Amino acid sequence: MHAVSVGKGSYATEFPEIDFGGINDPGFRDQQGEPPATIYRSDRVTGPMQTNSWWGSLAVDRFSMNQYPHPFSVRHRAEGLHVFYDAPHNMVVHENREAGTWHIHGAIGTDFTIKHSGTANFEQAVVDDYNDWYVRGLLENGAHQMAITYGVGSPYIFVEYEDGSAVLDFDIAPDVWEMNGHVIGFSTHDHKHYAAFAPPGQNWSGIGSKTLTNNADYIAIAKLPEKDGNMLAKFEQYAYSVVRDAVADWTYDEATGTVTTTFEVTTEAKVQGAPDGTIFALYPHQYRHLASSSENQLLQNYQYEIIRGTMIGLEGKRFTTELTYPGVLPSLPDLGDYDRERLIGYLHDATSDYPTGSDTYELGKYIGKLATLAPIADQMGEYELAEQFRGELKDILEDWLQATNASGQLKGKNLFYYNENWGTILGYHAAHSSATRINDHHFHYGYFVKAAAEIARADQEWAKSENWGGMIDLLIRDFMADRDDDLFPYLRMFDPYSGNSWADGLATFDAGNNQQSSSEAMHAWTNVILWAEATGNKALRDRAIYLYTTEMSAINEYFFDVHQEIFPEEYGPEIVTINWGGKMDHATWWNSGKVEKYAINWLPFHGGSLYLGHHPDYVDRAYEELRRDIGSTDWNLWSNLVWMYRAFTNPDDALQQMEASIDDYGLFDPGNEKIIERGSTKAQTYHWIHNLAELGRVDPTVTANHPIYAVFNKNGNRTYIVYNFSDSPITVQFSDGHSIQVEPHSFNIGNG
Ligand SMILES: OC[C@H]1O[C@@H](O[C@@H]2[C@@H](O)[C@H](O[C@@H]3[C@@H](O)[C@H](O[C@@H]4[C@@H](O)[C@H](O[C@@H]5[C@@H](O)[C@H](O)O[C@H](CO)[C@H]5O)O[C@H](CO)[C@H]4O)O[C@H](CO)[C@H]3O)O[C@H](CO)[C@H]2O)[C@H](O)[C@@H](O)[C@@H]1O
Ligand SMILES: OC[C@H]1O[C@@H](O[C@@H]2[C@@H](O)[C@H](O[C@@H]3[C@@H](O)[C@H](O[C@@H]4[C@@H](O)[C@H](O[C@@H]5[C@@H](O)[C@H](O)O[C@H](CO)[C@H]5O)O[C@H](CO)[C@H]4O)O[C@H](CO)[C@H]3O)O[C@H](CO)[C@H]2O)[C@H](O)[C@@H](O)[C@@H]1O
Repeated sequence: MHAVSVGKGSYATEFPEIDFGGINDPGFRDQQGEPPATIYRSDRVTGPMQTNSWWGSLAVDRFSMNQYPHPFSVRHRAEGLHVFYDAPHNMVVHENREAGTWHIHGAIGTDFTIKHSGTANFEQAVVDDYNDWYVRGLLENGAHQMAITYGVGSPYIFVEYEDGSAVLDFDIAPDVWEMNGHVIGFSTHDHKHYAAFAPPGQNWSGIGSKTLTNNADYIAIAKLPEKDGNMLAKFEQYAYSVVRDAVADWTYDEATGTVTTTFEVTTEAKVQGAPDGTIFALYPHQYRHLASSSENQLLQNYQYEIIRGTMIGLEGKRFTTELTYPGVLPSLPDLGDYDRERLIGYLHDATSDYPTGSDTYELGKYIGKLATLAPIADQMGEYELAEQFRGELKDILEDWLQATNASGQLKGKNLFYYNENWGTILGYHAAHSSATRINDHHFHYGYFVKAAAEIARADQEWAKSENWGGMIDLLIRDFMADRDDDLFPYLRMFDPYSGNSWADGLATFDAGNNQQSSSEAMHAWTNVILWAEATGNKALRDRAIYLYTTEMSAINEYFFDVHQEIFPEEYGPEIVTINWGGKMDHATWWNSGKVEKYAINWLPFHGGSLYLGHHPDYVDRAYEELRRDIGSTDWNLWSNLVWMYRAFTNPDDALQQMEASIDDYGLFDPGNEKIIERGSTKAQTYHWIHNLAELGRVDPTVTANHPIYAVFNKNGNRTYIVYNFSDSPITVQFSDGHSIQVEPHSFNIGNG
């Protein structure tokens, strides 16, 4: 009737009567709701609706908000599609010293509007089709329709008309510098170079005026890299090849660690003989990892400047990138030079900790904390305490993973519900608009997966599908489904072309979509790798490896700019806290101080956090910048996270800071995160820093032929760590020739 059983658990299929717990706060109450009833999609778009996309505002707003199909910005309006390009004169870098914020952004302008000869009063714009990274938007007014196909990484906008023809409208007359009849090269008054393409024989009119017109029912617009007729000619070759399908297909080669992704379009010809291909604009995270076999397709001098640095052109049907998956661990092992009794004391202190709210996020942070403590308790010989922590995880998960109470009725809180309208699992109590905007399902549910993975590491029976595994697998499907999932859209959170996850379900902002904590995304991917390995689910594991590895490539470019190529020279900080489609901010979604605008991209610390140490010069540069701004090592908040980060390159410094301040205050206090951030513990902090002191630096130059491992290097001496989730012993080969044997359900070293 009102819930569906899944193993021992269930999810609600009717919206529950929420138990507000007597809380009257309207913000809290408004969070316990559902996403919008109205979805702006045509009847060609059926099944679970895609969310968390760069283009999402088209589906939620009657028209759209401003979007960033780089290299363009566009927005839908009743009058037509506005097109813009941020030139250098449009870009700014601003600091608000009092707020401690910085902002890199452009403008919300209009270079021209793509219009329909029959109407400038469209009723709405709907999603009419989409694929892995393009969308087809359909402006509708009865018989008058204008379908616009565009995408991130497409320097084309394809325009198809019904019951009318093409118009390009400008506020100031453009310079048409090349007039080939059906093809024109033009510039805005402020020298932005574009081109427009119609079928042969359909000639452009209005040249020299503010309005360029064409009788064709098909045109394409291109952003040109330069005012160059040879480039115009190249763009003409693919201007009639409209992208209909676009897939990012991947493989993981376990032996080598290589994740290979092939981006492939399928086009429809708008003139006879049009080739099956396009011109792609690649982002830095792509072209820096371009496969050898794709290099011949590069259009070398075809560059575009955007918020994310320089894009480059590449022609054809497909291209391929190659990345290296570095491994993850379930925990750091027991290899530190800590006082073990001191660590035991901290493990017991952590029983005083409790969740600071009833919503999925705060509960998530608490269950991640317990799951992090349990392996450390095992290591220290506090085996009943470890069991206490895992028992508490079981109690919490077995509660949340059941939608019905003892009577068989729906619960009012601590449950999951399937919103059928969009096709998404929502958890109540909700927060951060996880339900009302379909936000942050990776951030929140990643913590539930961590809890499950720690349980599964000790208890395979609990994790079976028919027990509690089916419900965990349902949560994972919500945020990272494979194709043809009957309940959920494909890879909800992830944008395979932009290379990152997008946190906002709706994307109804004029900067496009955003992501703040890239580290909470990486945490989700880590935990699925661990869960899938524990439960023997190779396909799921490999999908999470692809996500972890790809997201890592985007983080190092756009959040960290490890290569010192992307952020403008005048931008002071050494991190971007929030990446948007259209802008970059050193700022947080809540009111914070200096440390948090860095550390929200570090936390939480866990066995998959070692990607943060791959670039020791970056780690040093970022730490030194934050230290400069603070003016000392008196961290304003979350001191433990700064010490843990510092330990990637200078564990002696990290240790002395920790010794000086870690016991400044006593047991868990929600009002005071000066020393210990509320998702962290003293025990975790002390264990982490001492392990890094013994291990040295992360060594990303060595891979292995199994996925659960790490390699460190201290002055040329390597330490190899492997965790084996199997009932059988394994042998692991490392790429430097080293081999080890690992016993069932253990680390090779430091089991403790
Ligand atoms: O130390 C005491 C203080 O601790 C703070 O908790 C921190 C916590 O807020 C932080 O959360 C992260 C979230 O920012 C992030 O979630 C984002 C949403 O918050 C955001 O919502 C916006 C909304 O702010 C705005 O008003 O309206 C928008 C719609 O118009 C709406 O979208 O949306 C983002 C996506 O667009 C979304 O990602 O993600 C995670 C939570 O889901 C968190 O990473 O996390 C910190 C670290 O755990 C916390 O310390 C409290 O907030 C303060 O009140 C306390 O005083
Ligand atoms: O200082 C003490 C108080 O601090 C507060 O925290 C501050 C925090 O709220 C602030 O969050 C920033 C967001 O406000 C910002 O959101 C922007 C959107 O508002 C904007 O929306 C527009 C919409 O206004 C317009 O009508 O329609 C447009 C669509 O057509 C729509 O886009 O969208 C922007 C993106 O397009 C969006 O950025 O987003 C920032 C990140 O980019 C947030 O940082 O941040 C401050 C700095 O960290 C915080 O100080 C607390 O909440 C208070 O309780 C304290 O009293």
